Parts: sequence; C-alpha cells; structure tokens
Amino acid sequence: ETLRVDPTNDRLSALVEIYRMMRPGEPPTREAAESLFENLFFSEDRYDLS
Amino acid sequence: FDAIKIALASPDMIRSWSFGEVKKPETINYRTFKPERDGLFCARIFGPVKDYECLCGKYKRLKHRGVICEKCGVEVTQTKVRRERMGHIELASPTAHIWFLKSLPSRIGLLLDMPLRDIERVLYFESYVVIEGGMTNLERQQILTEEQYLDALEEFGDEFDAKMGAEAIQALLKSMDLEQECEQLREELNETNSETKRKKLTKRIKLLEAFVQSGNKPEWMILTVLPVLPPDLRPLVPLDGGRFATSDLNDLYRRVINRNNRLKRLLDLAAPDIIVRNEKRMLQEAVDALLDNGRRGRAITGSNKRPLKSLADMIKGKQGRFRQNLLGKRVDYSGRSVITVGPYLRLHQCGLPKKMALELFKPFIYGKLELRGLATTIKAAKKMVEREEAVVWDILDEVIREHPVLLNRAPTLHRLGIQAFEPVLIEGKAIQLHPLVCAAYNADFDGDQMAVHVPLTLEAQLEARALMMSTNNILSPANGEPIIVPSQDVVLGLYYMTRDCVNAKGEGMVLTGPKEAERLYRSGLASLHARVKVRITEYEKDANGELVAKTSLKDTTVGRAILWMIVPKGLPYSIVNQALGKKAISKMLNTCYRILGLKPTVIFADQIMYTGFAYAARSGASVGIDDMVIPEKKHEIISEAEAEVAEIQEQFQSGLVTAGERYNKVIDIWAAANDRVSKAMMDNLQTETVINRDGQEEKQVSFNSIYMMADSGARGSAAQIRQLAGMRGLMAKPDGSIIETPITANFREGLNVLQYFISTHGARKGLADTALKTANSGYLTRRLVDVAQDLVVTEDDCGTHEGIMMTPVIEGGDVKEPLRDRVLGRVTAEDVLKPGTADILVPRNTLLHEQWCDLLEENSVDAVKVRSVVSCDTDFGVCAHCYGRDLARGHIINKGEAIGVIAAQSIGEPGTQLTSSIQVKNKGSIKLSNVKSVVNSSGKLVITSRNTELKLIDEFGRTKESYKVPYGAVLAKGDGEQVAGGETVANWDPHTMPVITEVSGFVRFTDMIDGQTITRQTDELTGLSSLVVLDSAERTAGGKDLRPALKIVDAQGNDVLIPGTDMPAQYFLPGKAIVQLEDGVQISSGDTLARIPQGLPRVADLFEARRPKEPAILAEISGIVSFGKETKGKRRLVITPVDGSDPYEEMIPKWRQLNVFEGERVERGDVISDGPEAPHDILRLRGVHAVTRYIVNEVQDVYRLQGVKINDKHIEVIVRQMLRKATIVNAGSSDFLEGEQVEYSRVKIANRELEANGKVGATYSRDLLGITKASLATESFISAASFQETTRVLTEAAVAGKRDELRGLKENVIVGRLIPAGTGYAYHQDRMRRR
Amino acid sequence: RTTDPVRMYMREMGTVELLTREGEIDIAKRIEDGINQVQCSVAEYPE
RNA sequence: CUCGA
Ligand SMILES: [Mg+2]
Ligand SMILES: [Zn+2]
Ligand SMILES: [Zn+2]
Repeated sequence: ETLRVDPTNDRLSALVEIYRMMRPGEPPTREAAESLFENLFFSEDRYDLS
Repeated sequence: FDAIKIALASPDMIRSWSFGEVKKPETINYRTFKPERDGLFCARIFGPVKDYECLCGKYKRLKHRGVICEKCGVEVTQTKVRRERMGHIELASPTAHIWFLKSLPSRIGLLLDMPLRDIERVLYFESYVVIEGGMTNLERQQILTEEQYLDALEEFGDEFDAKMGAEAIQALLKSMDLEQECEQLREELNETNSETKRKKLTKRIKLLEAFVQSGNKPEWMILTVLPVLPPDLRPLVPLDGGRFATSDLNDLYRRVINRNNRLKRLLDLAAPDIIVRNEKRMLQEAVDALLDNGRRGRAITGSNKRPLKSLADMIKGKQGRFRQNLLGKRVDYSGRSVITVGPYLRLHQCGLPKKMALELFKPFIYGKLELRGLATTIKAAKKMVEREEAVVWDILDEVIREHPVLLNRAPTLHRLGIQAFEPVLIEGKAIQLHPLVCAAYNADFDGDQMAVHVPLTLEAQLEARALMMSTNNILSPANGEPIIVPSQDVVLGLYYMTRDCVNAKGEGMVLTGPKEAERLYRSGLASLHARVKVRITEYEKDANGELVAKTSLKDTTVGRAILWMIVPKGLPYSIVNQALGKKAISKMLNTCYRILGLKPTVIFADQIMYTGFAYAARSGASVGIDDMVIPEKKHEIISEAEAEVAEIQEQFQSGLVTAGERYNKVIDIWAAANDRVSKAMMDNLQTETVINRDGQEEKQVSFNSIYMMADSGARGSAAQIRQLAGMRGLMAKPDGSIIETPITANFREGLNVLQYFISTHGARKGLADTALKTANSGYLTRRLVDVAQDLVVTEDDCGTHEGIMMTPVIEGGDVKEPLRDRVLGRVTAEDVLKPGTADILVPRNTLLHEQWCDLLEENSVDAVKVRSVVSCDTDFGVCAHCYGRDLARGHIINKGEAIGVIAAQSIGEPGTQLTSSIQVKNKGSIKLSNVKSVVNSSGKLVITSRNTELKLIDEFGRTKESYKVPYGAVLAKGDGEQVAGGETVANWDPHTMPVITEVSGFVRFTDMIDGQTITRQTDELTGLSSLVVLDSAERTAGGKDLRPALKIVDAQGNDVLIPGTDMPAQYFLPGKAIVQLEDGVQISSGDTLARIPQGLPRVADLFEARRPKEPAILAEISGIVSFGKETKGKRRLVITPVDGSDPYEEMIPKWRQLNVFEGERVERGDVISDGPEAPHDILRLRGVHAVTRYIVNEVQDVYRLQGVKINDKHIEVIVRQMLRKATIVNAGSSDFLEGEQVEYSRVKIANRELEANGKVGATYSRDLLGITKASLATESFISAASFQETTRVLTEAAVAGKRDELRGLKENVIVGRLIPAGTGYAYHQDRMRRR
Repeated sequence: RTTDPVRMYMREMGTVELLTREGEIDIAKRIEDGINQVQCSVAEYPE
C-alpha cells in the first residue's frame, strides 16, 4: 500500500524529495542532492552511535 | 477624563506626536558620556540630560525657564520630559505592520478579499500583483508570476500596471472603494440563501461598516512613518563597575535606522534590482522584528544566543506591563516574618515585633516627635530613632493603639485570606497570631510567612475596622457555616471535659450550682468525670426580647457543669449535655450566632478557646506504643485467607477456572478478609470494661488515647486507625491494576522490605498529583474572576414575576440535598401555598430565613419558586432581591457589593481539594407522569413511552425516591399502589431493547423478501425462530431502499388501529430485528415481537462549555419521523410535523443506538441517541431555565461527592455571565445576523418598539459561551486585553475604533481610580449623575 | 514556501551565470563604448 | 536553576 501513494519512481527523483523536505525553497541540483543524503547518515562526523 | 479611545494612527498623527526626525544610529560618545546629535538619545529631540542645563552649559540656574540654546539646540526644561517626548523615523519605503498582517484572521486579506498565502508572495518580492487592468483580460488582484509579467508587458504594452512589494499592497488598499463594495455585499447578502456564507459575508459587511463608522482609512495599515519610544523607557544606564547596561530596543531600533540609511544610499547609487529588492525585504524584516519578534520567520537573536524582547513581548504574558506591573504592584509600608502561635490574645489582636513596628510606623513617629517638641526638625528626629532612646518606645505605644494593620498570607485563595487585626507589641522577631483564625488562613505553624501591610489614610483606617476586622468575619461567604470553628487541641479539651466514667471518685452526689462544681474539682474531692445532680438556671428568650429564668435539677456530669459558666444567657442546657465532639461545637456556635447576635458570639468563641486549652493541659493525652492495640484474632483471619487463596490457585493450576476469574476471586476474598480485621480492631478499641459501684463488669466507651483523637474529630478518621492496628488494604501499582497480594503488616509491627517498596507507588502518585493539580485549580480561578469581574448589585427591586423552581435531589436512593438548606436565603417568586390548595402561608417576596423555613419543614411542601440571578431584568448588574441573602453577614445584600469576585473565589478555592430491577427502600405511594400504558396478557402493566419515571411518594407528599424506567418494561404493579420496602415493581432485560406490540390481535409477516430485503437465521438449538434481518453493513446492499415493513394485520388482513386513533399500526425493521413469535400468531397487549440488543476536569469541561465527543442528539421540533435518503455513510431522517413545516431534515452517523424508530413520535428536546448532552443544545431547544438547572445539578455532584459544601447561588452568577451575548434572527433596528449583547438588544426594544413605532421587531436567540470566550467578547477592551491574547484583542479593537467606557472594576484598578463597588460605589453615583 | 531570506537571495542570484576570462573583457569593452559615446558626443557643445 | 509554605 505504501508503494502506490509513493510519488517517486527513480533514485535521482527521490533524493530531490528529501531535499525539498529538509531544505525547502531552494532549487535542487543532483550534486547537492546526493551530498545531503550522504552526509545525513553515513558520514564519520555527522552521525555517531558511539 | 472618563473614556479611553483607540484607533489607527495616520502619518499626520505620528508627525503630530513627534519632536524631531532621528537620522543616525549613534547612541552616546565613548570618551565622555554625552548623547550625540540626531541619535537615539539626542538632547535636542528628547530634552536635556540634567535639570535646567543645556549640553554645552551656556545656560543654567533656573533663570532661563524655557529658552533654547543657540549652540546645541537643547530646550532648558526638566529632565523629567525624557519619558514623554517621542521621535519618528522617515522610512524610505513603505512597510507592512505585522499585527494587521499576520494575526488570525488576516485583517488585510479580510478587506482585500485575498488569501494570506497570496499576499505573502507579494510582500516578499516573489510575484507581481495587478492593481488595475485597462483591458479586462487582467482582472483586479490577479497574481502574475515573474515570467508571465514579461508576456503581459509585451502583449499589452502599458495598458496595465503591476507592482511588487509593500507599495503594491498600499496602492491596492488606496485604490479601493468602500461605498461600492458595501452596497454590493448588502444587496447580495439578502439575495443568496445559505448558512455557510452568511457567517462570513456578515463579518465582511460589518468590517466595511466599522471602517466607515470609526472614520479610519485603510491606507494606514502600511507604515510610512515609524515612531520612536522615549529614551527613558529603554534606558542606557552605567552600572557600578563601569560596564553599561542597556535595554534591547536600542538594537532593533539601530537595525531599522541602519537598514533605512542603507536603502537611502542604495536608491541614489542606481543599483541593480537584485540588490534593491533584497534591501527592501531586509528593511521589512527589521521593522517586524521590532514590532513583534517571533512571528515572521526565525526569531532575531542577540549576542547571548537569546531572542530579543520586542515591543509586543513587553505587553503580554506573565511579564508584560498588564499582568505584572499594573494589576499587582510592589508596595511601600510592608513587612514579612515567620508566624508563631500565641493563645493569650483575643480574637481581634495579633502580635508584632518591636523592630518591625519601629520601621513600618516611621513617619508617624516623626510626626509625633515633632508635635511634642522632643525634636526640633526631622533631621534631628531621625537620630532619636537611630539611637533607640527612651522616649521612642513610649511614643510608639501611642502611635500604634487604635490603628489596625492588615495580614496577608500567600496564596490568597478566598476573601478571608486577608484580614485586619489590632496590634500589640512583643519582643522577638515573629508575628504572633491568634489560634482561631488559622482555619481561615490555612496556616500551619511549620515555617509559614505572612505579610504585614499598613493602611495610611483616614478612610482606609476605617475600612479595616468596619469591613476587614477579624471579629466581623466569623461566617464564611461560601456557605452559612462558621469559619471560626475550633481546631484540634481545643476540641480535644472540650471532648475530654464532657464525658462520664462509672465510679469516677464521688458520683451520685448532689450540688447547688456550677460554682460549687469548680470548687469540688479543684480541691480533688471529685473527678472531672462523674455522674451528679446539679441545679442550673437556664434562660429561654421565646418571650419577645425578654429573658425568662427557670430552675430545674439536671442529671449530668461535673465537667458539663463546669463548662456551663461560659455559655451565654439565651442558650439552653441541651447544647452541652452531649459528648461534644467537633460538629457539636460548630453547631453550638452557629446556634449562638443565629439566636443571640454577634457581640456575645465573639466572647463565647474566645472563652471556648481559653477553656479548651486549659482542660486539655490538665488531662495529658499521650500516644504510647501500648495504645495501638492489635486485635487478637488477626493471625487467624490472615491464615484463613491464605488457606482460601490456595484453593483458587490449585483450581487454576489444573483446568477448572480461567485467569480473569482467579484474578477477581483473589481480590474478592482479600477484601472481605481485610474488612473482617478492620471490624475486629475497632470493636476492640472502643470498649473498656470497668468495675461498677458494686462488683460488676459494665462496659463504656473507651479512654484510649488514640481513639479519643479519632472519635472527637480532632485529628484523623477511622480510615487511618486501620493502618495502625489492622492491615493495609490493597496497594495498587501505577498501571492502575490492583496487586494481588496485600500488605498484611501494619505500621506498628513494621513493614517488610518489599512491602515498603510496594507502598511507594501510591505515595509518589499522590504527591506528584498535588504538584500538577494546583496549576489547573489556580488557572480556573483566574479564568473565573476575569469573567464575573463586573457584576455588582445595582438596583433594589425589579418586578420580574419569574424564577427557577426548587426541588430536593432524589437520584437513585435517599435525598442528598434537602429543601431546608437548598431554598434557604432566597426570596420567593410566587406565593406558594399549603397542600390544601388555598390559604397562602408565605407572601410573594419574603426572605426565606430561619423561623420561616422550618415552618415549611413542618408542613409537607415540596417545591418553592424562587427568584434567581439568571432571570433578573435590570441592566449592568442584578437586583438586591433577585440575589437573595448576603451569606457573610446574614441579611439582605446591600447595593454596592461586588458579587462575582466572591462567587469566583468561592468556586475556585476548594479546587485543590477535589481530584434489570427496581427495588424500593421504604413504604409509600406511587406516582407516574407522562405515561401511556396498557395492561399485559398476565394482568400487569407495560410501558410504551420514554419520558416516564417511577416516583415514590411518601405518605405526606414529598418524593422520597425517583426511579427511571425505559421503554418496553413490563411492570408488576399498576399506577398508584401501596408497596413494600424491598419489593420489585419493574422487570425488564438489561442487554436487549424489545419493541413490544400493544395491539390485541393477530399478526402477519408482511412485506419481507428473504435474500433481497431481509435475511434468514434458524435457531440451531430450539427451532422457534422466524424471519430476521441482518445489520446495517453486513446485509445485502441491493435492498437498502426497499424498507421491510412488518405490517401487523388480523386473520383477514384488515389494518388494525392504534389504540385511540384511526391510523393503522405497523412495526418496522431496523438492524438486528430478530423476531421470535411465528407467523399468524394471536397476541394480546404485552407480547414481545422482537428483542433487538444493544473530578476537576469535569468542572473545567462544564464551565468552558465544550461539546463532548459523542453527543446525545435531540429532536429539533415535534413530529413524526421517517428515514429519507440512503446511507452514503450517513442516511438522513426527516422530522415531519403533524401541524407544522415538513421539510426539516438531519444527518445521523454511527448507527449504534436509535431510541426512536421509523414510525414513532417525538417532541422537542428529547433523546434520539444516548449519552452525555452538549450544553448548547439544552439552550437552543429547551429554555434558559434548563441550562442553569443542568449546570447547578452537575457541578454540584463534583463538590458533593468529595465533601465540599458550596451554596448553589455562586454558580448561577457565572451561568448568567456565560449566556450574555445574544444573536438576532429578525431585523428592524440594527442588522440581520450579527452577535450583539442581550443588554443592548433589550434597551432597544425598551426604546424602539414602544412609542417610536410599532413592533418593528428585534427578536433574538440566546447563545452560550465558554469562560475563555465570554471575557474576550466584552465591551470594554481593557478588561479583555489583560486576560489573554493581547495581540488579537488589541488588533481587533484598533481597526474598529472601539471606545472604552470604564464600566467594570478591572479597568479602574489599572488607571488608579475608585472601583464602582463597595465604598467607591456611593461616590461613583455623584460622578455618573452630574454628567 | 520559505521564510529564510538568505535562501531567497541565493535562489535569486542563482539564475545568472558565472563569467569566463574573455567575458569580463567583453563587458569592459561594452562599458568603454558606453562612455565613449558620451565623450565623442559632448564635443558639439559649448560646455 | 536549587530550596521553603
Ligand atoms: Mg506551612
Ligand atoms: Zn546650550
Ligand atoms: Zn431583579
């Protein structure tokens, strides 16, 4: 049921949705859409369970 | 002045306030500390710095009174004028005011008829807006995008004009016409016919009318000239260490001036558009960061990483000017100390330290030292106090005497929380208080502190002797019970003095008087307990004013004789002949106050305190460990319960019982096991067997030291002696579920390790509940005072001839509120008469007091009609007769007393204390009302209606029991039969709701098709089934339109009649209509066809008038009911009247319970569903007298269950204050559907439709409002702006041009004036009349 | 859909393109030819 | 913020 209410289809059209949720009002490019989802969770300084 | 006006501010008005344009962002100089030219502190604009000096010092010395220096421009005046001179800033671009933009509703899109989401795309420089279009392809206010404007510029040229920014909205408000849109909306308002739009178009029409009535113009929403606060309300003061300390308005103002100067510079450099569009945006952001900081976007932070306090953050909340510096101030002539008890005082005295009264009364001491010539001047009189000489302490005793002084203790809950005493002088450092006033203060001597306030003037010194002295407050304003009831130690002394032993060292002797019973007790020849025969002389004053003596030998103790030298003359000996617990002493003081007056009662209450302390000291009542007596049959009961739990345990270990049965069996065999020990310890405590005069064994009530504190009501109840001998009952873990095994050990034997850890859930729960209960119970009092602040007794009588009707509450079992204290104190409405229906015994309007109400109690009267506050006819205050009796003093209330503050304090004070079969109980007669009924087949009665309630009458007339009985019950008796106590009169099933046929005739299963309209279910066990129908959602969705109507007919097929009327009888089919008796059966009446199956936040929910989640709906008008359209989730039903207008429909969801079926009749205001009812629908359908009777029987079941007595009159005051705004439905005077006052819509009909013209009509409908909303919709806006939502209240009352009048008594507290109640009310008429 | 002004400013400046090495020479030639018309057209005036 | 009623 979640896979139909989902409006995205591709990877490069799903990072744009995370970018427009977290940084609204800024027009996204791909090179700044990948880096947001990368540095959100999978960086050695911006995430730490320790 | 006598009225405060408020409106919008034109730029000409702001230039008329201003004294000079501020141009530079500089504050002061860094080397010398002087204000700079044209700064935020400038000496030219806002006045000089020191008294009568310019900046350069060319002029001084008061000779130059008003000259202006030619060098520095400073006008030589006082430095006081720096708090009253304002300046202004000339903005280089218009900017929008944030209050008239981002409040809710928008107030600038409410006028333009444009959404806020569309306006904010123009204030931010994001999208253009069309001001006007010459070619009408572009309409008015059609928002273009950035790129669409480039197409529209080339397709038209310069035929249209579009702008972007705050000047676009300014030119949009400037180029509108109010007089076109007003008449357009006023003609299309009475053309369309709807409800969802006429609640908005009326608001827009009223806004457009209020703009032209107040005289404002809509261009003043957009600022063009911004005013500057005076520089002594936002100061810049040097501290001790050389660091300055500024307020934060000198940052926001400096930002506005900096960005305005940068915009002035950028517009002359001919900068590109991306820079100027950003600079105007930044100027607007800096303006509304000053007006109201945390509203636009992110809040502006300073250097401390804290949000800066803006101008709107200085008047709101608990730190504004309103709630912290205007309603309550810090006062001079004040003190603070630790309180201590002293019993040598009288009731009107209090202790005071010498070193405190030397400091409070210092100017009085100077004025007395100068008059006697002991010091020639004040500077030589201060040294005589600094040395503490001999003559000062003998002048202080002249200054202090006959000079009262107040004594406040925080929190001041109710009216008795501040009282005025007459001071004495003790050495030490602690305010000595009288021990009897501690019930009023709620002050325990364990480190409490009390504040000492002195009255200064000669009027206030007389308002502390005749209005606030402690000998005048001996009756509570909550209820007529006394408040100087004696506390624990004196009541233990009075209980010990009035008892009787058996041998008791010299009983049976005879005595002459009470004065030879003290001589016997003091010499030791006879004990305090005895049984003797003294000869007393009591006075009865039933002779009118005269006292008759009479003498008789009474059989009494010695202590009851030695107490009777205290009791005053008029009282009889039957008031001290009992055991004299706690209730009897307060009953004795109430009897003395009602009979004899006020002047003997104070002396009596003082002598009781002087005697109860003495004869408790001579006794000695010590708690030892031998006083808590374990019952000897305690281990046996616990062993038997431990035996009986193992049987249920072993029955659960095999398969015989479930877990939910075992968990309740264990609780049910532990509860009786707990009560079998709680009985045993109490039956061991209260009995002591003493030797008689012979050798015998007579038992008496005991002299145990811990039973006497429980029996006398001094300290503790029987629920806390159970935790000292018997077991602790059943603790509960904080989930809410009860733990199985109990605490079988008490506090004498000592708890276990685990039993002490289990006992901490309840104590921590009850201790963390009080820390969160008091916040709501102190917020409800604030919400209650600020609604009923302005209800003062104004007139003395109005002829209204109406009022609510009293009745003792009769729910379930016994009566909980008798008629003797429920009707007491109010005047009567109509002349109620004897049960023999003539012979008027009380006249029309007489005060029902004592000697009138027991005369009702002798007869069998049951319902007296009384005047009430919810039906008074005067304006801006109630009558004296329509109120009743002043509960404090005991007479009719005087014209001038503020009611609503007393009522709000009386309700809100004890809120921190708050947190089948019909079996008659006695023998009497039976009455029923609104009853249609037929006999049954067997010879008994059935009931075929809803409103019927079984009311047991006694042998004289008053209803002792009132029992509900539903539709379709089968009684055992008939109407009006003698009954026996315990018998069953009604038998009906709890789970099902049967639909019993009344007709005596054959049946036929007509109009039912199995499979398409109905279903089929065969009884798989018996076989006696019939044609059934399924439920709503489970059934076939093909035949929901074809209604299965079981039309009962005879063996021929003829339509049988309803009993008494011509129309045929059918029995229709809702869901779960399972019929039992087969087709073609003969039935009589009483034969079933089918059996269809089925604290304090309550007070804050009642007074807020919140509609509940599942509301029990009601029928609007009378008529017959049929379902209309079909289920799109909610299928309609029509209410077609027999004699009225057919097409009224409704919309029922959630088909759980329908108390009416599709052929039954209803009335207006009955039940259709079941559950709680909303208080709005009681007002809309039933009268006003059914809302004010619903609340005072619902909030009086919260206070009654907890054991808190509050008189019912204090609730009807705020119920009157609720239903105050009334909406009109017709017209002829003002408008169509606007919500006016009921007081202004009544003065109109008292002027318009009497002699001006005929009945032009101003018929209204009352409306109910919650207490958070009935105070934000008053007339005087200052009484609303100090309560809550200061931004919305000040914005709504500034575009309307609202005019205050200073009517109530919370605006006169702000402006520092005499309030219009009490002693100010007599003076206020000499101002109101000569005007 | 935003209220932070720095996002609005950066979104507004984001539409334009950066310049190369010869682009600045082209715009400087434009400025010089804009002022040279005023220089060679003021030569027919008594000022 | 910790403490007192
Ligand atoms: Mg205390
Ligand atoms: Zn000067
Ligand atoms: Zn009245």
